[PDB]
Amino acid sequence: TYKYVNLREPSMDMKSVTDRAAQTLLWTELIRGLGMTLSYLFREPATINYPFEKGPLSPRFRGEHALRRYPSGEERCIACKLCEAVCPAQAITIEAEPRADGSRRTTRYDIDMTKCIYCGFCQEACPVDAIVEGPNFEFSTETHEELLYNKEKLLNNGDKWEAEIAANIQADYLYR
Amino acid sequence: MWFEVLPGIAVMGVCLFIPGMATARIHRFSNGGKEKRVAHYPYQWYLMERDRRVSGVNRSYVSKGLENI
Amino acid sequence: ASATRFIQWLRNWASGRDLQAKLQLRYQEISKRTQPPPKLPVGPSHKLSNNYYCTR
Amino acid sequence: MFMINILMLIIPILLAVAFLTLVERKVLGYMQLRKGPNVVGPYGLLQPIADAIKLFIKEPLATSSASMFILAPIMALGLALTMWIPLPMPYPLINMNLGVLFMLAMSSLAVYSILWSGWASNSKYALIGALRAVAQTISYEVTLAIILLSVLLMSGSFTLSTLITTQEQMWLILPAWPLAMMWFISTLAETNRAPFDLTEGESELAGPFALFFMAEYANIIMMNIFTAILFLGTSHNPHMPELYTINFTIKSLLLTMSFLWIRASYPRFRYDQLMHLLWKNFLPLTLALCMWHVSLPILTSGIPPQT
Amino acid sequence: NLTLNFGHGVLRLVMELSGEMVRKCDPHIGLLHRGTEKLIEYKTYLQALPYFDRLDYVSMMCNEQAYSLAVEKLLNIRPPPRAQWIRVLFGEITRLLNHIMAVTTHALDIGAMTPFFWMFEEREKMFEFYERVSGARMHAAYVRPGGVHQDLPLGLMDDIYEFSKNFSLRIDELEEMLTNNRIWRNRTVDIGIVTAEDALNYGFSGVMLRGSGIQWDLRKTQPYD
Amino acid sequence: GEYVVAKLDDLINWARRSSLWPMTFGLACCAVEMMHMAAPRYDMDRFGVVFRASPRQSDVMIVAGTLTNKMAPALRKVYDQMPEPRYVVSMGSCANGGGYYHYSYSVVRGCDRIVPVDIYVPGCPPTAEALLYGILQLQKKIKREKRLRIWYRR
Amino acid sequence: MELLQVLKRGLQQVSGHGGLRGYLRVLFRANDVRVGTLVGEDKYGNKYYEDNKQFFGRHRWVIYTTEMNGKNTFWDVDGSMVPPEWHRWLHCMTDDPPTVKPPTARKFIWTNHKFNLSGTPQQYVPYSTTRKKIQEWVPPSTPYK
Ligand SMILES: CCCCCCCCCCCCCCCCCC(=O)OC[C@H](COP(=O)(O)OCCN)OC(=O)CCCCCCCCCCCCCCCCC
Ligand SMILES: CCCCCCCCCCCCO[C@@H]1O[C@H](CO)[C@@H](O[C@H]2O[C@H](CO)[C@@H](O)[C@H](O)[C@H]2O)[C@H](O)[C@H]1O
Ligand SMILES: N=C(N)NC(=N)NCCc1ccc(I)c(Cl)c1
Ligand code: SF4
Ligand code: SF4
Ligand code: SF4
Repeated sequence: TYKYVNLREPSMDMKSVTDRAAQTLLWTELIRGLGMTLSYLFREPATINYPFEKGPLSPRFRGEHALRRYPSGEERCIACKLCEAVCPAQAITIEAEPRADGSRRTTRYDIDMTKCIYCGFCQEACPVDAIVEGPNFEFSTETHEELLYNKEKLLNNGDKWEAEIAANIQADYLYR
Repeated sequence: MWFEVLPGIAVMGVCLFIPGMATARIHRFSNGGKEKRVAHYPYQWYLMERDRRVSGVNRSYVSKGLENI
Repeated sequence: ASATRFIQWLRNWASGRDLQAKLQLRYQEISKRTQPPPKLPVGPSHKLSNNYYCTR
Repeated sequence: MFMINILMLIIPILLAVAFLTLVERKVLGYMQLRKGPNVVGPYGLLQPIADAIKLFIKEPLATSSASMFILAPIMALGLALTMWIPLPMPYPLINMNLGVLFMLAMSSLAVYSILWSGWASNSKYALIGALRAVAQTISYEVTLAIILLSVLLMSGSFTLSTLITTQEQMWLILPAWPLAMMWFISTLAETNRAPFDLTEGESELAGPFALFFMAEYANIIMMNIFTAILFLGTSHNPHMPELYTINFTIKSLLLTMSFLWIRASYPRFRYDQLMHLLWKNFLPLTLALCMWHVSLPILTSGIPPQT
Repeated sequence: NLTLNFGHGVLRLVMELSGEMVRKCDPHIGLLHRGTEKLIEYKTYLQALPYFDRLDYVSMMCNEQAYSLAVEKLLNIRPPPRAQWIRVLFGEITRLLNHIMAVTTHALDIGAMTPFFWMFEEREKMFEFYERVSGARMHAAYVRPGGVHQDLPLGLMDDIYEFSKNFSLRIDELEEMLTNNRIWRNRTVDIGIVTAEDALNYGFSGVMLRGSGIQWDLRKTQPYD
Repeated sequence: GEYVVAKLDDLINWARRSSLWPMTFGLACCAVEMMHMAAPRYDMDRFGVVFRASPRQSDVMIVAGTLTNKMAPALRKVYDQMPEPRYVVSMGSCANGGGYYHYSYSVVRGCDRIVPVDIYVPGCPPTAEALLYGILQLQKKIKREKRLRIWYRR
Repeated sequence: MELLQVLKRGLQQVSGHGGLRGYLRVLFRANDVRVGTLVGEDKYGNKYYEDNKQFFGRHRWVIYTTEMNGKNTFWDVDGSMVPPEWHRWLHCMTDDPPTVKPPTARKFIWTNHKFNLSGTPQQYVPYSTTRKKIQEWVPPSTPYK
């Protein structure tokens, strides 16, 4: 099914011709345009008062990465490297060895935040909810190097943001 | 809200009020409290120059009336 | 939604529309930001029998 | 005493221009469902000061002729301030018997700043942009002069303060609204304002910059003050001249604000299309209305006094 | 004939002018060539999906849909019906996103800057729908071969209904600014006329075809989902 | 002496950070979130950050998207024509360090190979709010400058 | 007249912010003199307000503390100053504030939130976290060629 956007015949009677003459000479449609912008002048603006007010986000938001712990404090990551394998940007670099107590743990866990496309595949792939994209988006830096996260930075992010990260996972894990 | 546009409009309006208000009050101060005399044509300049001589102080805006008759 | 009646009349007349019925700012009509948990359904392959992969 | 009077005109003009940039940004913002400057000082009242300081300590970034590179902004700003000295508000700084002709004569010189800066640009493409701007400006000078003459056939003289007397009973916009319409549009095109802002349009398809900007925005205010006097005459009470100044300022502010309103409302003309608007539309009507306004006072026995 | 070396991304146009008239236009592209097609050969089919968000990065989820359909066709599998409806639902939300960008930036480029601001507040609200289902405002990576990544959160459909309920008025406001404006019509009427036969031979599609009267829309003739 | 130099520094810093005019290099998708930062919700103009400034009137270059090898010379040329003081904001993974296209034969692995960068905004794309946070971070960097104090001590 | 009720609404905001000085303080710190309901306050001094008659996005806001972690933040406020427990509420990731739904406690969670430390001596510096891979032979310390 189709419709014509612009296939109409102007009425050529004197009244219609004189109507178009009045529009040409008295700029009626241009004045009608002035009314629209005038009505917007008197509308409340849509602006929010950042940083005192923030745009709404959802629990699914993909922000800065973090490495999480179990309630006991043990790391969740067991160096399976599924995140590293799935990473579309190859932003993740992992090395692992047996820990001094025999645990399977990483000795290197780096995310190049300037390679990362913030896609969330890593946190989908992870079988133990170890790597997550947290809610933080306000972490711009003055140098390139500060955006090359090693494991200490990522564990610190997890300890810094775990209160919010856990609550967001609680809200969304039934959709996963 | 739109009425937050007013303070900038108020400052602009006060800036444009000053020239006209200043000229009018400077004219009164310089012309004995009256409007500054307009002389666009030779006849009006002739009367103004005659007023200057008649004033006795060389000021065309100092008027002499029947007291000088 | 906070405009005085005079300003509401003024902008409705200037636009030619009843703007107050369809405000472009959102108020209480939007859904709550906390929702009850979901309970999602499972697909057709979620069966305990008659479900051999070679038939699907 | 007179030097004080000159400064009580020059200084407020520059301050009014500074805060028109804030008003323009905020009026445009609210018509765009946003706020415009509101952080740099309460309600953005310090924004013009921050912009002004910023521009003047910016690196002043070769000219094809140093004399003309410096002449062009001096001419622009000097001429712009000069257009104000005969304006009656209600009393002019200088009371000229031919004040209307003086403003016409001085405004015709403003196109030299465009021409000289194009010559000094040292770039073939900037000179061509300047010549296109000049052709637009002189084209709309034609209708402005003829419209002005038509109105003065009801006033009787070239004295600006006589327009006040002519409109003692009634604004001239009522007998001359067709001329008021073309006059208003002509001022927009004359000041390269949207939808006639083709220099800034076509172009994208520090202190010296600030100086040209001040000259243009002073001209915008002045043109709308001229429009208020020409068509919306305020009544003058000689014992309370401030009453005239308040009413006449409000009209000029509203006319200036309608320049911003129009910028917010329409797309841009093509260059050839704004040339046709003048040569094929405005000029024919202006010529016919010039004949009409020559005949009308004679045929109604409403010829104004010479003085 | 003067030669102008310069006259969405970044484009380099080399033009030949005879006064006001354009005699030749030579677009020089590749300023955003990033070898996506070669990069995809080093990715699994899932790893390649986010590359499609970044092609026509105004119509992210439609690019995802095209790639997902292609992979689903080679896989010989079928996405479930609810996934198909979500994909059509967000396909059309994405069309609104694109057409707002297309029309108002087209207007903004020729001086009509104001509808851009009114309609980009509507885009901002559709970005929230993207972010709510996927966690990202733009590059959702939501539509995948086999369906979609996650089900809709509870309450989303109500908010889409609220947005849709008011949107046609926003189109009306846009039309009041442009449709009958004589300046807008002067800039667009009889500009870039293309014949039906020329459009087909030059490989045009979409509105570039239908504007010239060709009755063709893949959603009608070769439907999917 | 010290007091005057300090107060004058505060004044020029306040003027420069309160009137930041950006030249935006809208290279790719990050340019869309920059448009959303100008859009009504965030209204960058309300901070004194005008929507679009000419390169010769600009104080900050925002590199919003992938910088290809073919484009790199042009970007450097625009940077060199900027009047000082000039700052560069790198927006998004592509400009930060190549991002999704880091290993491509045609892509510069970070705009900081071409120009010095003052602020790096992460994200693919950063949200409009994230970019605004970055612009405000640049404002704070400008507030820390002590050009006149260092000049006085030369 | 309506303009009368608007004007008294403006005056109430002066007393709603504890007089002229408090009113001017919020005007210059935050460019906003609205009065909302106090939802709570965090350990750093940030105060959180709500007003559900405002349109979505303006219905929640924070007045940042004037001092955090030894930094004077009277003028220099930052979005990264919001601690995570209030971050969820302020961004409308949830409906209920931490004063009503406190976060779960863990011994490893930071007790003291930190804002963005870029450009300071506390900034993060990357380094390799792995040990040396190849051990070089060390020659003997006694002469014996
Ligand atoms: C009894 C005896 C009587 C004798 C006297 C009779 C005379 C009166 C009757 C005649 C009325 C004359 C009206 C004169 C106004 C000028 C009309 C005009 O020129 O409009 C035509 C022009 C081009 O029209 P267009 O559609 O593009 O194409 C036509 C040619 N092809 O279209 C345009 O000009 C469009 C203008 C473009 C600019 C747009 C921005 C302006 C929009 C806002 C304008 C607001 C009004 C201005 C008010 C000023 C107040 C001071
Ligand atoms: C309206 C009245 C305003 C009164 C304000 C008075 C303040 C006086 C102190 C001004 C200090 C300006 O500070 C300085 O400005 C110049 C403008 O080019 C900048 O630029 C300058 O330095 C850079 C290198 O740093 C040079 O390459 C450049 O050629 C030079 O112009 C400096 O980077 C900035 O440090
Ligand atoms: N076009 C606008 N209205 N905004 C804008 N950025 N204007 C230019 C800014 C400006 C220029 C000179 C001075 I002196 C001042 Cl105070 C401000
Ligand atoms: S978000 Fe995507 S690109 Fe970034 S580290 Fe995770 S998988 Fe890699
Ligand atoms: S973060 Fe998860 S997916 Fe990645 S290596 Fe650790 S356990 Fe495996
Ligand atoms: S960083 Fe992401 S959003 Fe920005 S240009 Fe690159 S791919 Fe596009």
